[PDB]
Amino acid sequence: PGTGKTMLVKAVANSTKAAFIRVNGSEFVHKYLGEGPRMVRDVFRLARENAPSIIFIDEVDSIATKRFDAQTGSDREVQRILIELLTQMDGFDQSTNVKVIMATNRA
Amino acid sequence: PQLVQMYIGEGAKLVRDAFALAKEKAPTIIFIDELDAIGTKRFDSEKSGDREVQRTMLELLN
Amino acid sequence: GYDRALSIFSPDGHIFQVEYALEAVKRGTCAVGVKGKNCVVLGCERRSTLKLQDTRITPSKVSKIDSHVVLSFSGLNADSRILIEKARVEAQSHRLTLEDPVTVEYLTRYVAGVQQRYTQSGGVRPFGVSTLIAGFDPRDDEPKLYQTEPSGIYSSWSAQTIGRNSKTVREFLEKNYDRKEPPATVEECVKLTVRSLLEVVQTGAKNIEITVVKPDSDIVALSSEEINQYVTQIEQEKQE
Amino acid sequence: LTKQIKEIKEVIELPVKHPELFESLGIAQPKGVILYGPPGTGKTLLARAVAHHTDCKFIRVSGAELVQKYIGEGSRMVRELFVMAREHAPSIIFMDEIDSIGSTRVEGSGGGDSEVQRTMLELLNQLDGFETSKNIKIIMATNRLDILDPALLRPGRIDRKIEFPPPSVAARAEILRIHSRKMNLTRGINLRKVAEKMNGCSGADVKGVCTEAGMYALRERRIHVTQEDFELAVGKVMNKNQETAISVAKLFK
Amino acid sequence: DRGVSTFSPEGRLFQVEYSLEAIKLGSTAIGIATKEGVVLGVEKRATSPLLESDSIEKIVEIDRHIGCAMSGLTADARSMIEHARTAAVTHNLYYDEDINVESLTQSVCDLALRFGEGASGEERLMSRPFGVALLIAGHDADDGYQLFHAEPSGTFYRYNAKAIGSGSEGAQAELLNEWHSSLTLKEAELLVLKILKQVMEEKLDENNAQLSCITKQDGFKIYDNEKTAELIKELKEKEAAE
Amino acid sequence: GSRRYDSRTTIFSPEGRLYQVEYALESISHAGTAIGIMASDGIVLAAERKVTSTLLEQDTSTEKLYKLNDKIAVAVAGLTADAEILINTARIHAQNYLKTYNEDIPVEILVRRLSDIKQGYTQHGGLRPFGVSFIYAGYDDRYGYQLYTSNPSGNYTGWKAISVGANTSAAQTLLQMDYKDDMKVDDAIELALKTLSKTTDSSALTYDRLEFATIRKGANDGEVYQKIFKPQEIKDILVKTGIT
Amino acid sequence: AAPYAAKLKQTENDLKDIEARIKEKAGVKESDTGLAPSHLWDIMGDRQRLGEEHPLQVARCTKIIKKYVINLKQIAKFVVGLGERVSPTDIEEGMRVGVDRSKYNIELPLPPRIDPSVTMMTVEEKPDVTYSDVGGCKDQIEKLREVVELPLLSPERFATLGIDPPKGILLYGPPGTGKTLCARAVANRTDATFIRVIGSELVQKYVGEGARMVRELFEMARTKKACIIFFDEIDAVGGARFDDGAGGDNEVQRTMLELITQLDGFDPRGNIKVMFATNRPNTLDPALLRPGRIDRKVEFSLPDLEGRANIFRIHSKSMSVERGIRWELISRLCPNSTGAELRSVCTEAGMFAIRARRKVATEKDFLKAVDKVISGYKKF
Amino acid sequence: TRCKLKLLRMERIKDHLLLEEEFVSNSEILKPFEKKQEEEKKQLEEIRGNPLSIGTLEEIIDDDHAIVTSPTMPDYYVSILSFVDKELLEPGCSVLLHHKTMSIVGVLQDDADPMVSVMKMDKSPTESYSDIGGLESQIQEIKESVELPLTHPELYEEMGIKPPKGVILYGAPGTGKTLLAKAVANQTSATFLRIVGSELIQKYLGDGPRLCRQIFKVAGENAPSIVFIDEIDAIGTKRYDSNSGGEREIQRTMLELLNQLDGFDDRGDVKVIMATNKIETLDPALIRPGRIDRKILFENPDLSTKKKILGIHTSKMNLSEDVNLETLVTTKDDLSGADIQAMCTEAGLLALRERRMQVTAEDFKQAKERVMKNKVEENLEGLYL
Ligand SMILES: Nc1ncnc2c1ncn2[C@@H]1O[C@H](COP(=O)(O)OP(=O)(O)OP(=O)(O)O)[C@@H](O)[C@H]1O
Ligand SMILES: Nc1ncnc2c1ncn2[C@@H]1O[C@H](COP(=O)(O)OP(=O)(O)OP(=O)(O)O)[C@@H](O)[C@H]1O
Ligand SMILES: Nc1ncnc2c1ncn2[C@@H]1O[C@H](COP(=O)(O)OP(=O)(O)OP(=O)(O)O)[C@@H](O)[C@H]1O
Ligand SMILES: Nc1ncnc2c1ncn2[C@@H]1O[C@H](COP(=O)(O)OP(=O)(O)O)[C@@H](O)[C@H]1O
Ligand SMILES: [Mg+2]
Ligand SMILES: [Mg+2]
Ligand SMILES: [Mg+2]
Ligand SMILES: [Mg+2]
Repeated sequence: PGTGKTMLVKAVANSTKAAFIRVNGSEFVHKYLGEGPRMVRDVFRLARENAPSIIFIDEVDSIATKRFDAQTGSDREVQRILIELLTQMDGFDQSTNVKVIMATNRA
Repeated sequence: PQLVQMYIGEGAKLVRDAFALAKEKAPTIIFIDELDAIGTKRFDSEKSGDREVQRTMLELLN
Repeated sequence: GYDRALSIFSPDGHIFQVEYALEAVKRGTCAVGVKGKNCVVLGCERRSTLKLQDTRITPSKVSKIDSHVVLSFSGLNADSRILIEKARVEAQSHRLTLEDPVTVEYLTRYVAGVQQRYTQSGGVRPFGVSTLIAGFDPRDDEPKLYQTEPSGIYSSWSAQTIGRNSKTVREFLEKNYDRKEPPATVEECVKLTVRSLLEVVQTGAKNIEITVVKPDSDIVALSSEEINQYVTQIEQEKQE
Repeated sequence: LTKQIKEIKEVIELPVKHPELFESLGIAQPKGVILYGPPGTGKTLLARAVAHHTDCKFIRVSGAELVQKYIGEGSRMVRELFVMAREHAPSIIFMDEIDSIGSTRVEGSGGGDSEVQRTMLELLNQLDGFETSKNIKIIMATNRLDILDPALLRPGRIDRKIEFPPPSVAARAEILRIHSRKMNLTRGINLRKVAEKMNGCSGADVKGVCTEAGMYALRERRIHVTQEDFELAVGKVMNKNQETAISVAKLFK
Repeated sequence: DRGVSTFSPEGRLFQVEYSLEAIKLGSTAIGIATKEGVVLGVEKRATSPLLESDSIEKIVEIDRHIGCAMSGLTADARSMIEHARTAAVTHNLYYDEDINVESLTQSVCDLALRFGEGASGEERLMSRPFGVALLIAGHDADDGYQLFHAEPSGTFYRYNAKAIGSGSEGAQAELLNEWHSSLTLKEAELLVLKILKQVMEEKLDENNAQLSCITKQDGFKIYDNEKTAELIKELKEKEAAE
Repeated sequence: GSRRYDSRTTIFSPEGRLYQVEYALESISHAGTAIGIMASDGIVLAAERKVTSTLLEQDTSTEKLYKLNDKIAVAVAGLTADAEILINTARIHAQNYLKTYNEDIPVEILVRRLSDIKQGYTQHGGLRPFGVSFIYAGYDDRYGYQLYTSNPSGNYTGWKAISVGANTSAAQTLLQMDYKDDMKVDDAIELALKTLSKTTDSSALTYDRLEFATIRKGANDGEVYQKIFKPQEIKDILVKTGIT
Repeated sequence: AAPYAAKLKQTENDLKDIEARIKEKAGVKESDTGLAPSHLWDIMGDRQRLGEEHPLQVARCTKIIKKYVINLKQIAKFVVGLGERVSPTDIEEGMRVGVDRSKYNIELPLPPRIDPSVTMMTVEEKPDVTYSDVGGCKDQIEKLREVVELPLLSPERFATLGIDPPKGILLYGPPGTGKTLCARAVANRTDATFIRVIGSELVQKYVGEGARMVRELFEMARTKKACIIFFDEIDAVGGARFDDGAGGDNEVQRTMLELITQLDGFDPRGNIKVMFATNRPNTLDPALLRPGRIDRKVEFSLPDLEGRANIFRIHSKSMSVERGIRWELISRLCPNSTGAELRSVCTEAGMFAIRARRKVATEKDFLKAVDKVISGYKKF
Repeated sequence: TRCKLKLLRMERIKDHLLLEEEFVSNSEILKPFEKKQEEEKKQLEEIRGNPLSIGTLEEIIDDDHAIVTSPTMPDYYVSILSFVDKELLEPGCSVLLHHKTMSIVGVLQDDADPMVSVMKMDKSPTESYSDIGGLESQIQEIKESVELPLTHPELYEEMGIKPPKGVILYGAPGTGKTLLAKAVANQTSATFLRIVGSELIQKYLGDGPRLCRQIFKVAGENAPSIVFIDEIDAIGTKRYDSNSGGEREIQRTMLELLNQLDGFDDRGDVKVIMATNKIETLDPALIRPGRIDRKILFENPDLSTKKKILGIHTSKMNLSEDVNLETLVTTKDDLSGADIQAMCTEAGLLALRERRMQVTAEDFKQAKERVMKNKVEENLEGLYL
């Protein structure tokens, strides 16, 4: 951060003249201990309605992890968000919405 | 929390009366006991009627 | 639990490491001893199903401790290498100091003493090998059969089996052998040990190894063709 | 790969269309099927493709059971998932749970995912009918066999397993060929060269080559590709795949 | 831990409690002392007919005038037996005097009355906590025939009759009143068999039980399996009349 | 089961199969492939290198191959760090024996003693097992050319041919399939190069990725001559076998 | 082959039609309860149905202001009055009232609260068990006699010593110790009433509804004389707090709290004994365990060898056994464990004998049953 | 085969005969409307305007009034008028009340809930006894606890021993545990209740404990019975975690069932089949013998067992008589009975790829390679060291 990733997308937001959906990783991680899987589905649907749309997810460094802990109940929703995102992306090809854009510290 | 009888609808209101009664007919020492059920230092602190008992606690002292 | 301690005596009275030793004996090869009036027959599995194995330099499971003292074993091959070495040294020690050739019975005790010692000394595992030590006493021509256990004790049986599928072998040993009378002839005795081993090997010339030890330093391992001859004769009976 | 197509055809199409033929000529009926092999092979695609032609109702069923709120929690209404699928024969329940998640719980036996899943698996034979005819195949998809949820690992009812390799150069030639035909054909017909020279690693890899070669014609403001472009496009796509994947290692061995 | 550095909240030591269980599960052993010899009987707990029963022994000649039966843990018992033999032989070399039974019980118990790894003005050779008791029987000139119950726990207790192991609660209850000092050596043998008969589920024969005595005259004398067998026959006979 | 206990060698797993030993397998297999083929007219040792950087000088490192003495050479796969103690002891032990009887060490001896230290660290001492596998290539006149492998556990088994470290299974399926029973020494080199090219990422099997040695009884007047081939003689023979 | 395929195909259709034909069978015939002479009742019933005095909407006085201020259960307040003539002294805070649908006047005062009726279903009266056939010779059995019987039978001695009468006992032991069994035995012998409360059953919650039930039940007890109130399984709900959790919960703190305060400080009691059944004291909130709630705690001690021969004998009497069978020998081989383990051993010994085709169980059978149970417990 | 044909002939003449009889028999002209019926009918229509809003009878006061709670938050002090006896009504009964004025017009309910119907699954067990290829010895442990008191009460009565309460099935899946469960069920012909334990895991307030009570009521009503609490461990030892609202529910449900399994005493007339994978490495929640009595561990199939299972399967196959059966089972190590089932299914699938309608002599020796290799990978046993 300081490489102005978000800044780039602020530029494109004006010029597109068309939807811009700016969301954060916070929204996705639990809000009822169950809200998280639902919340993945709604951003993709909402994009279709007001297409063209730019899907921008600011944080995903903490949603995407190689390993997980299923012993914490709250974590299970983190795991489920990651797996549904992979699935939806394959069904999201050949749409007017741009395929998911995300910003990270690291690849 | 003991004077909360059944629902926290009809009882949150009961408590606002109890506060009113207790201040009136001074001098008095009101002994309020265990505070643990309405303490709720947590973030999942109820915004229900449990807030109302608790707030009227701050009012008494102020 | 108490598997992390040896010093800790345990109110269960049973230290888990000791239990775990037994799991280890089971896994190993089946090794059997059956004794006549004039012989110990030791029938044992040696696996040889391994592809690209030069069989010549692969160690036979039976190892000469002494000139007339032999050992077969069930349980982990690595752990077993320590018993064989201590026991060999002590063999020659015996002669060096008593002059007397190896008393087998001393030797049974010496070996068990090591599996015992290590149960008391923390930071030393109990071995998960059970063995058969068999031999013939100084100035004697009566066969001698012993088993040791990882519980750090020893016992003598008229015939005994250890290792994988020992349950199966034990029924045979009850019905075809007797403490009261061992098969008087060497020949009888060898043929039954082949039939026992067949129950778990299920047909193999080199998978079955027979070493007969006689008195007075007579060690000879049966010829593959002769072993093959026991099998065919037995196999004719099976369909009758 | 078509290796794959014959192997999957036998398993799903014949018992769904006519259980009566399958049963008699063979013995028993096939159960669930587990697709394993790397990401980016296009396993999902296969599952969609069979359902298209058979006319199985591809119901994508999210691993989550909390995304279902409609008639209550989908954990508690396990039984409704069964009853309704049976009516809705022919059907493919694509129960996406990759099982990369829950690294701890593979070797464990705790966790909410383990609880719900094991009852679900038992329910199919207690209610009956999916036993009688496996017109509803429960397609699981995962990267490996060794990462499975502990309920599915042990015997139970999973039996059929189909292994997908990452493409060979032959298979790569096929995938590359057909996308190029739809798009703009590789001129000098050196799409065969490109596949012979090197292997990618996925069919996902191959669609990336397709996009880039075409983007190179766009920069010139041309609308047709040539061999020169594929030769640039391949080196860029494929090399990038290697530099992102190697960085994790320090200098061990 | 729960070692011996940990003092139990109880006022005990955890290892000491743990030692008792091993004696409880141990082999059933009976001793009844007279002033004409002490007779000890054990169950050799024969389990299979391929087991050689004779070979196995849980009554062992420790010294000329002393023998011991063992109850507790089979492992610990090796070490314990070697200690005892040595302790006796050292004194005989050193002063060339027959020792008391009392003197022997103490010395065996000398290694016993310390537990831990820590030592502070002493040596260590231990590495645990041992849990094995013995019946230590013998004869000394001074006080005649003596029977001791050597414990791996508190100070040794002298006994006139004692039974330990798994058959203990019954066996001991019988003993309090059946014991007397007026018994002959012949009366006393049959009385040991009697208790043994009751507390052993399987029927009594000479292939699973062995009798032995310490009388000064014949030293530690292991009964012939013929000598044992007849008295079993005698036992059944008097019970028929009775 | 759940609570995996393995702090010490002495402390048992419930399973009874010490996890520290299990982890040792993983490690061996981490390292690349090494392969010993014993032939009737020599032994051939051929392996793909661990290292892969061109900056790092692959050429001067024969990480896999060290000679312990004039007749005995060992190929090494596993933990480099741990390994370094054992290679060194083995040389001194060999020279200790030659001191005593003024004869070359028998192959069988030299393995059994080293295996026994490996056991020593589980038998007593918290000290980790030194998880390393060597393939020993040796000659003695007791049995001729002898090949051994050693398990981290501390046991050995002879072999007609064996593979260690990574992709043991694949190299093993190929060797047994085309195995020529007698085995000529020329043949073994050809056969080895074929197996490595299929398991090695470079399918052109560059020389700079190759370590090679041949120990030959086919050396004049019937004697045992160890020859470490340098990267420049590997390259010349690469063009002889035609993979490049 | 083929002509016999079509025999299967026919069979299936038939079986399905028979099952639907059941509905047709049931028919349309309607008949309702009230036989013999309660359909002649219905003829009276008809004119009174058209008649009006039923229903009465039920509400509850929340204050008497010399008219009355009533509060209905839908939550809505009215000032009302007396109907035919309803004395002032009858209507009290908490007293239910019958009022008319819409003319809103008191007819009958109705007994306070409908909540006792709900909870009186759970309540069970003076259970009976004979103390002699109570297994073991347990020390615990004796301390129960001190708590319960002796203050009821002879309150005089307690006054004289100038000790407080014991009234609280906390029962805890592994499952199968006989906590329920001994409490029922001393209920019978002392000849005192009994109130069954099960705390595991409390689920009626509105933030403190569980607290209403508990105050009423304990109060029911005070009214009663020579009684026992046995709250069963207070391991959870009025047992452990669920505050510890991330989101947490405190409907259980309401229930818990109420009970503590009824016990703690002045409050009359009509010789109320307090029995608490927890499987483990650990689960029990420490607040309750530490004193000034329950007076006494006894850790159940597993039956002695004499007590274990004693339970076995109880079972052996029920059984048909061999003559000269050694009860004591069987018992000694057996672990020091609950009366439960011993119940099971007699159960399996019975069965192996039946299988073996015997009507009298041998000594040998119980050697087998023992070997079975040891292994079970161990392996887990 | 043939035995089955003999039965078809009888079953198809029974149905036909019944169906025809039924018209007349039910009525179609019989039309009872004589004085006793007519009475009931006339009255019932008059009194009952509909809809009828049900209540629960909380208490009786003897003066033919009752106090009931209706579904409305106001309760109603009602008259008892007409029909149902005063005696017959006991508190806790659910009741029909008339909508114009609330009066007790009868009962026909008995606290009927849809939950009981769902649970109720007496329906045709798919298993008969010994269709299964399992071993006589395993099934004749379940049978000993469950069957044997119902078939022969003489021996149990005479001994004086109590009839056993419960068994626990645990294995090892692919030992056909639920097959075993429905083998037992067929023989007894008992009301066979089934409930799955995950329906008792919910965030919903207090619902778990309510469900637990229902189960004991249901079994007792429909006694003699077998209650299959399938995946008992779902409630118990098995988890759904407590950072998901589980810090409330799971505790309350576990305790509740536990408390009712002991009860004031073991019922001793409700048999249970408790399923769980194994409680060896899991915590035990099935609280000691005498309430679960004999506990049944199914062996992993040995060589002789799988012979019997194998014989079923080979019957349909043609060209497996030349194939030596004995050698296929031996060569494979001892493994699940499921793996022999898997093999048969794969075998047919594989014949089709060769293009042979049913298995070739060769196909069967080949079949073994694909199934053994797949299964050993799936489940890896400790390697001998
Ligand atoms: N063979 C193919 N032909 C066409 N496109 C392909 C092919 N394979 C993969 N792709 C492309 O790659 C995208 C992503 O691959 P997909 O998610 O279907 O992979 P998968 O191997 O089933 O993985 P996961 O591990 O996520 O379950 C597809 O949506 C498609 O556009
Ligand atoms: N004792 C047994 N009783 C019944 N079938 C058995 C037995 N042992 C082995 N099996 C074999 O295992 C096959 C499959 O059992 P199935 O997998 O349905 O059983 P389960 O143990 O109830 O498990 P799950 O529900 O987890 O699949 C049976 O059809 C049969 O071939
Ligand atoms: N004193 C005893 N004599 C004989 N059997 C006994 C004795 N005590 C309990 N049991 C047996 O133990 C079992 C359960 O007894 P009880 O119902 O009193 O248990 P508890 O300790 O109160 O358990 P829970 O934890 O389930 O509330 C029964 O099988 C009973 O016969
Ligand atoms: N093109 C640029 N000109 C000026 N400053 C820049 C430029 N790009 C990035 N920055 C700096 O980078 C910082 C971060 O920008 P921002 O869009 O908030 O994103 P992030 O921290 O997520 O990359 C700002 O302080 C901004 O000044
Ligand atoms: Mg940012
Ligand atoms: Mg996919
Ligand atoms: Mg109880
Ligand atoms: Mg099942």
